[PDB]
Amino acid sequence: PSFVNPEKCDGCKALERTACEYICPNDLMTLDKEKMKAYNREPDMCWECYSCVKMCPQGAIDVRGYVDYSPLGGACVPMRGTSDIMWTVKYRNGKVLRFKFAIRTTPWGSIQPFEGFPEPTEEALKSELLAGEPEIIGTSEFPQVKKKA
Amino acid sequence: PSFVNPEKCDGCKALERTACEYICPNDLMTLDKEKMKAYNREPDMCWECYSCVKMCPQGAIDVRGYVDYSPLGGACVPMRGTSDIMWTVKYRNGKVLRFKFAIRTTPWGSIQPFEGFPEPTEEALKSELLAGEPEIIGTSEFPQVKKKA
Amino acid sequence: VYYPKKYELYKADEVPTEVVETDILIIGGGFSGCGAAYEAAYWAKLGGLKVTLVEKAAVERSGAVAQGLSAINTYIDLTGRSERQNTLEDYVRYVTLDMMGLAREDLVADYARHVDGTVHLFEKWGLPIWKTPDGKYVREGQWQIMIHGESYKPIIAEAAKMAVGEENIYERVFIFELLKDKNDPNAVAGAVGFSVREPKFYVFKAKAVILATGGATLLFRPRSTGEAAGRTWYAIFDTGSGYYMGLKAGAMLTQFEHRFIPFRFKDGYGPVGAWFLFFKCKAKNAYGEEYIKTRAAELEKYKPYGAAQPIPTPLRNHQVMLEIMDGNQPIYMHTEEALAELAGGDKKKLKHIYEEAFEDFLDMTVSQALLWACQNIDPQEQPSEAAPAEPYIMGSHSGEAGFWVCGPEDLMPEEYAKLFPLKYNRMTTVKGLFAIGDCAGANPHKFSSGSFTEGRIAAKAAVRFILEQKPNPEIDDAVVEELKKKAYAPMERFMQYKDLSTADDVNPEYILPWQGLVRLQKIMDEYAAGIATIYKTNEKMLQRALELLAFLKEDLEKLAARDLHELMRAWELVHRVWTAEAHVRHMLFRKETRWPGYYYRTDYPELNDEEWKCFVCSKYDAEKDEWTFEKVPYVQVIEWSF
Amino acid sequence: VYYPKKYELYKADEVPTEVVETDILIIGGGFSGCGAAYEAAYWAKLGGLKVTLVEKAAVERSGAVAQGLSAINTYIDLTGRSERQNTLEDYVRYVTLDMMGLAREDLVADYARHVDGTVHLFEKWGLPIWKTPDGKYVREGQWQIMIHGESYKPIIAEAAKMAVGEENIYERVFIFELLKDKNDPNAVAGAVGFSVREPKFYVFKAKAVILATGGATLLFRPRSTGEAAGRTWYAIFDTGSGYYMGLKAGAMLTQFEHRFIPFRFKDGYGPVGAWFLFFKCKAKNAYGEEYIKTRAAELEKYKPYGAAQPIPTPLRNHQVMLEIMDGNQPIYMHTEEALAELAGGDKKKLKHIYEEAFEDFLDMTVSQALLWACQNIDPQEQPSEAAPAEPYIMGSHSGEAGFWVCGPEDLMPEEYAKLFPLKYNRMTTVKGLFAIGDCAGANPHKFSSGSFTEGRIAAKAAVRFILEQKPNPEIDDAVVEELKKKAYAPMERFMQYKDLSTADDVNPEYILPWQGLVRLQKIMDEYAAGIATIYKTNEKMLQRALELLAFLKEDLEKLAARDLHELMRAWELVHRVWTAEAHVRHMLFRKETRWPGYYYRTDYPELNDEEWKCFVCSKYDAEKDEWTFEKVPYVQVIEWSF
Ligand SMILES: Cc1cc2c(cc1C)N(S(=O)(=O)O)[C@@H]1C(=O)NC(=O)N=C1N2C[C@H](O)[C@H](O)[C@H](O)COP(=O)(O)OP(=O)(O)OC[C@H]1O[C@@H](n2cnc3c(N)ncnc32)[C@H](O)[C@@H]1O
Ligand SMILES: Cc1cc2c(cc1C)N(S(=O)(=O)O)[C@@H]1C(=O)NC(=O)N=C1N2C[C@H](O)[C@H](O)[C@H](O)COP(=O)(O)OP(=O)(O)OC[C@H]1O[C@@H](n2cnc3c(N)ncnc32)[C@H](O)[C@@H]1O
Ligand SMILES: Nc1ncnc2c1ncn2C1O[C@H](COP(=O)(O)O)[C@@H](O)[C@H]1O
Ligand SMILES: Nc1ncnc2c1ncn2[C@H]1O[C@H](COP(=O)(O)O)[C@@H](O)[C@H]1O
Ligand SMILES: Nc1ncnc2c1ncn2[C@H]1O[C@H](COP(=O)(O)O)[C@@H](O)[C@H]1O
Ligand code: SF4
Ligand code: SF4
Ligand code: SF4
Ligand code: SF4
Ligand code: NA
Repeated sequence: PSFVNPEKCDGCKALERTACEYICPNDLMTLDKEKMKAYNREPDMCWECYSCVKMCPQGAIDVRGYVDYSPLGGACVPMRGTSDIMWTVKYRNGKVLRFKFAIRTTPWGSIQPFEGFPEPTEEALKSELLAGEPEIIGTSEFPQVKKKA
Repeated sequence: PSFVNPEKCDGCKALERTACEYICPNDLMTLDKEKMKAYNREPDMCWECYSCVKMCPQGAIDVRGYVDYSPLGGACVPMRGTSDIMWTVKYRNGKVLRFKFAIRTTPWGSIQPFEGFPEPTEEALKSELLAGEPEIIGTSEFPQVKKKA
Repeated sequence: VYYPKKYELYKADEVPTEVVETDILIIGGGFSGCGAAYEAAYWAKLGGLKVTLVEKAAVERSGAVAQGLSAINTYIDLTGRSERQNTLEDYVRYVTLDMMGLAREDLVADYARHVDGTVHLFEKWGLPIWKTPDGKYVREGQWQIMIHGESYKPIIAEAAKMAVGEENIYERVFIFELLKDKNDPNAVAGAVGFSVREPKFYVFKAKAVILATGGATLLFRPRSTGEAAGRTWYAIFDTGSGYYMGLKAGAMLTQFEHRFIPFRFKDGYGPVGAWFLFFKCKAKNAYGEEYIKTRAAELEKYKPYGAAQPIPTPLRNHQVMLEIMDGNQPIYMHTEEALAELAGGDKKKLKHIYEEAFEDFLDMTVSQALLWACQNIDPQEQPSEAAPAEPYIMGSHSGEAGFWVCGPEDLMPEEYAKLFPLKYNRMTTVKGLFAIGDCAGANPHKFSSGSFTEGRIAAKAAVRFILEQKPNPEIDDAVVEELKKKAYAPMERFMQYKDLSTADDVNPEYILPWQGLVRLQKIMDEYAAGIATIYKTNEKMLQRALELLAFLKEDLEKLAARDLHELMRAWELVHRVWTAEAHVRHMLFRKETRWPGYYYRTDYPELNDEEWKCFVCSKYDAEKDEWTFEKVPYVQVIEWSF
Repeated sequence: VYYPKKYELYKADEVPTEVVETDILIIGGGFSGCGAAYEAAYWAKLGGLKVTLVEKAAVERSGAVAQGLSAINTYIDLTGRSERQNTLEDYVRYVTLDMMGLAREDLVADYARHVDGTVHLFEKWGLPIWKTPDGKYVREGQWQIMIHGESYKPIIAEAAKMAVGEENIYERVFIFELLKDKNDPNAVAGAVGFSVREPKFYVFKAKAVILATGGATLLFRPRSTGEAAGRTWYAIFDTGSGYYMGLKAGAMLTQFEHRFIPFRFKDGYGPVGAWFLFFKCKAKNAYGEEYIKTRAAELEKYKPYGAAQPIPTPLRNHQVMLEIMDGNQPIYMHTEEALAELAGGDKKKLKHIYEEAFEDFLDMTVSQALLWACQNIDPQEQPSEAAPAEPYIMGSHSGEAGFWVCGPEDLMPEEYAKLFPLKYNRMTTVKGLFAIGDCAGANPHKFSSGSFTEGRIAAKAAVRFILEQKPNPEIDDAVVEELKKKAYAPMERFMQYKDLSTADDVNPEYILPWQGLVRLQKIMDEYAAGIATIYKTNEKMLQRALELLAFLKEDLEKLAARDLHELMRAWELVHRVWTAEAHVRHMLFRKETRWPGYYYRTDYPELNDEEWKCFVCSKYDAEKDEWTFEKVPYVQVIEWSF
């Protein structure tokens, strides 16, 4: 499960919102108003999805594998950018692996949902065609499927 | 697991020792110096042996069946005396059963460990006889067992 | 287990209600939900309709694709953009045979003819798809393509947000029950929920509601019960909310007995699809035996399913179940031999596929890479153990449990239209209520692309429904008030009975969410064909499961919660309990074993195509508290032959 | 899971040491330990010897008999005080046959000839024994007698306290390691422990040490993993402490592969002995079949064991397992039919046996009565489900795992005396170190009376040993200081690394006791023939278990503790891990399946009397970190025939 490093967490107090609290799909990350530092409120409900880890601007969050089956010592640390993500995998025995994968080919926030699509019409609303079809499918005509005689 | 009723618990008034904390075979019962009331510190390690329940002079301890398999509503309440013990079993459906069983045929603290036994001797130390034997066994002589031919 | 740092308690009467009026309400901002938001925004303009998306977490990473995915499992390729083109008829046949003969082909063919357009949009939006030197999408197996999908959900979330608008997206709001038309017991009128960030009760009034909550996980005890109780293969975030609210409203369920048992890397539950299909990895028992071959004979009895290619998923599971029953584990995925054989002695080639192997996990289930790191397992040197996980209830993957939904006018046969008052694509039997993704049953193998696509289909149909029928349901304020009281009841119960014990979590008058969940998992694990009995069950066990679930349902009325987080956990439990009951009743009804490998009814061990080649549909009547079942014979809709 | 209310931390150097010098040190104040304290006090006077009893909890209720017991399972009756007289030869035969041919008959015959005297003393001390109108002890089965034993432990505790004196009983002191004679590498010199009520380190210097810590539970994942993880059938208070310290000292273990799987009422694990033997209750599968009948033929292959009366317990379990694998659960104890049959229409008779039925539970496992109450199960109306629990390791009950100990000079054959440097009754291969109750292996079926009795036997032998050999062990102060540091290391590690995380229980540099325990349970459950695989295992699984246990053992060096309670929990975990390793290594060594029903080696499925009718004994050498195994052929010591 995820855990927060006290030395690196600043409670996002210099930001408009708390990143980890905002991103967690299972509502596990929250702030200890006392320390003004985050913590995983229910680790046994952590999916180890690493969303909080990737979005913490201070890189204060890491993941310690579930105790049920994880010997101590292993770690996967991501450094997510805008077009790619870097990963460092550290083995219990000290071995270190480094990888880098692409994550997006376009700028963030650049999607134009219906770019190139014609306006919807009442007539079109009655057909089987979805927005952009049939051309977004790659065919000039709507794909046909043979019904059993 | 066991749980303490705050309304009846007096943190063991002025007595010399905390009954529940003293008796628990798994070291679960302890005192909250703040509230001056007891609580089970690790319920998933409770064997539901009812030792604490029986020894609480205020009857401030009860047992709520493990949540893994227990629907709410059932209870077994003991009232342990000196020669017998009474039990009241209440079902989730309202059914109430009452029993009473003997627990001892002699006064408490009346055991004389070697009553009527002869004094031990260096010679007897070398035999197979235990304290009180062969008399306490009830046989006409120390029990013999046939060795395999 | 949950131990809140401090209390966050509220009484229903002190919580403010926020009323939101909209035309189309989409519950769940995951892949299917984002697809619905995206498509609805396009057509809504025709009537100036308002579209609202409500999500319990944050759309950017919510749902099954939180970690990203390493492939898009459904891409037909009708023009040759990938390494392998396919036809729609071949796809429909593939899905029906994998389902052991039972699938709503009108629904499957429908999403399949639309799915490629969705994939193409995904790439246009920035999703990096693996490509060959010639520029073709890299195929994993016959129907999937590899992707660099770490940001798969964020990209789709951006598209949905740009389409519907941020002011129409409500996050950190948990929907727990639907609202029905005060003047029509079979029409939806909205839904109710509560914030998990502040004291606020939500009342959504809508003309059409689309259930996109994902499936249900954690109904069954997992293979790890401590911290790793959270390591479920499927999304732990999906707890059968859609199933619960829809079934309570009277929407009919279908194939709810058809769970999905995934065979994955042991403990971490990493994916095997790429390893089997792309890396050509072999699975062997503890004695180096390739059971897909040594257990081939056992599949001959299934006709024609046992001779299908690929072998139907449940039958693949059946072969490994036989090995487990014989006690031949560990079962290994020989990644070391797969990489060596693929590289062919070329060290540079080895390094490349090695990086691809790790990306397969780092882009989708990091825990598996973390497991390897903690256990010093180097995939190029030693194999990894694999095992089937516990059951999951969902309709988007290899399982088809979900609501009985209407199909398109041009494909749905009259045989399948009988139970729908209104014939709109993906609408349930409850008027105005749609179901998509995991929530739509009888049309599996949708996965990411297919779920987003089904959402698009339902969304357009919802706009068409509103403009054509001009729905105008009225919510019942008396019911809303009763639901508001129930919503926060757990908090009020905690406050009312906490003083009975010196320990908050050991009380005789209430159970906390984690306590009720442990109980549910044990019941299902032991009586409903869970891991405890190697997925076997019978009439007696199922009947006992219903008795125990009855005790638990009654105790749900005595649930307690200490903060908003736990209040959500409380309702997530309620949702799972009813989902579990529906699953048990469906398994009890079907007197055959059609999906050995998923579950076995030891009292009816054979597959019965004479009397059970039908969809099992049920309806729960809340007013009478009665369940009714009926069999709908399968009919082949699309042209194909074995 | 454990969440301390507040910290209770101490550094080794801040903790005061209390040195206690004694002659005989008894570790564990349960039934065997109390028997040792009682008997030792009697003979100790011959040399003015000091006898010390150390217990981690409170002797009044500590151990397996905390709730009391409903019967005394071992009473031969050589005179006719009960409803049925028996012979010693028949008893020895009974035990060896139950062990499927392997039992140290010299040890069994020895406690058997002494046990009746112990029982007679128990009655003299106030234990109420069920009596017939004629004044005879009421028999349960052939070897047991019914008792009103709610206060069974308190009564025995009083006897021990009266015998040795309260000033010689140390309570709330957890012993974690033995001390050896720095004059002699194979001789004991005492032991070390710590208080769980205050910061105090204990150093016990002794001439003889008797291990009476009870067996080991919670090594395997239970059938309930939430709060009910605490509902272990056997004593949750016993965690293999004696096994750990003795094996570390170099004392040889025997039959450690022989675990016990109890078939009991499901979930609550209430007793079945009285129901089967006294109430004549039948156990039937879900279809009403009495499987001891339908599965009788399957025991024919186990001649002559399978044709023995009573049928060996493991074979009874085997019949149950066959039913479970065939999917014929639930298995029911038909208490309703038993009560009706026994009462014969006599309402007053029914009331009487009904009270007896409830006493059987209220005098020993209240949880079962509580379970009935919570689930509305009235035994006179409906049956109860039964099932086998997870494995437990002990030597006093139906399991015979424990230390290889010397027998009496008049019964022990030369074949069994070879490994003992000194021939003293119940002494281990380590000079001055004795083992009793659960800690003494190869002589099971001792139960309460027999365990107390074995303690008496070892105690006299210890006094004889001291007066004859006149030992004068010297403890190594250097080792003692090392152990003191180790004792509180977990607390110091917690203080040193807790700042790495905002959560005390999610840290990368340490594991808490409950976390290490969940891990141990998962490993044993999945690879060491736990419930997960219906008690099946093989060479590969066992080898993988050793690999995982190795990782865990290394991680024990990074254990953390937040208070004294958790520090005890930390060491209880350490004790369990080593006990688990020993168990796995023993199961790996014996290449046969002698006790189907307890465990199955799928790679060696048959019982092998040609090559394995021997005791498997092992020794762990701490210095070299090596395990050595030896086979000691079984020889029939007492005269009897099948
Ligand atoms: C969990 C998981 C899933 C898959 C895979 C690996 C793993 C580890 N890999 S492979 O291994 O198979 O191969 C895949 C792969 O590589 N390629 C692919 O295409 N699909 C894969 N899936 C499948 C897809 O992910 C799946 O088909 C789709 O995501 C299903 O879409 P949907 O049915 O929409 O479910 P969702 O989880 O995305 O979203 C549900 C939303 O509902 C929210 N929610 C839930 N209940 C709520 C409440 N009551 N009120 C408010 N909102 C409330 C959720 O928060 C989420 O946002
Ligand atoms: C748990 C259990 C056990 C039985 C039964 C039901 C149940 C639910 N039932 S039937 O239904 O199955 O049949 C029985 C029955 O009716 N009749 C009968 O005679 N015996 C039955 N047993 C068996 C007996 O109880 C058993 O044979 C004896 O108690 C064994 O005696 P011993 O081996 O001495 O174990 P113990 O548990 O009594 O005592 C051990 C002591 O050691 C302590 N201890 C442990 N580790 C220590 C450490 N490191 N430092 C200091 N002290 C440290 C314990 O705290 C305890 O005080
Ligand atoms: N052995 C196999 N043969 C054919 N298809 C498979 C096999 N294993 C997995 N698939 C699948 O490929 C995809 C990814 O598999 P998985 O990750 O196991 O969910 C799904 O589309 C499955 O149908
Ligand atoms: N069917 C049986 N036949 C003979 N002895 C039994 C049977 N069932 C249990 N016992 C036992 O009776 C005692 C109590 O049973 P149990 O509660 O099963 O431990 C032990 O002494 C066992 O040997
Ligand atoms: N562990 C067990 N599981 C099922 N039946 C058992 C077990 N131990 C003993 N029995 C048997 O105990 C009784 C012995 O029967 P019998 O030999 O006919 O005297 C029957 O009531 C069986 O149920
Ligand atoms: S996102 Fe990082 S810095 Fe911000 S509160 Fe969370 S852990 Fe602390
Ligand atoms: S790893 Fe995922 S599930 Fe766990 S806390 Fe972080 S965001 Fe939440
Ligand atoms: S023995 Fe009873 S009164 Fe005394 S502290 Fe414990 S619970 Fe409270
Ligand atoms: S019931 Fe027994 S184990 Fe549980 S807290 Fe009380 S005395 Fe301790
Ligand atoms: Na495939």
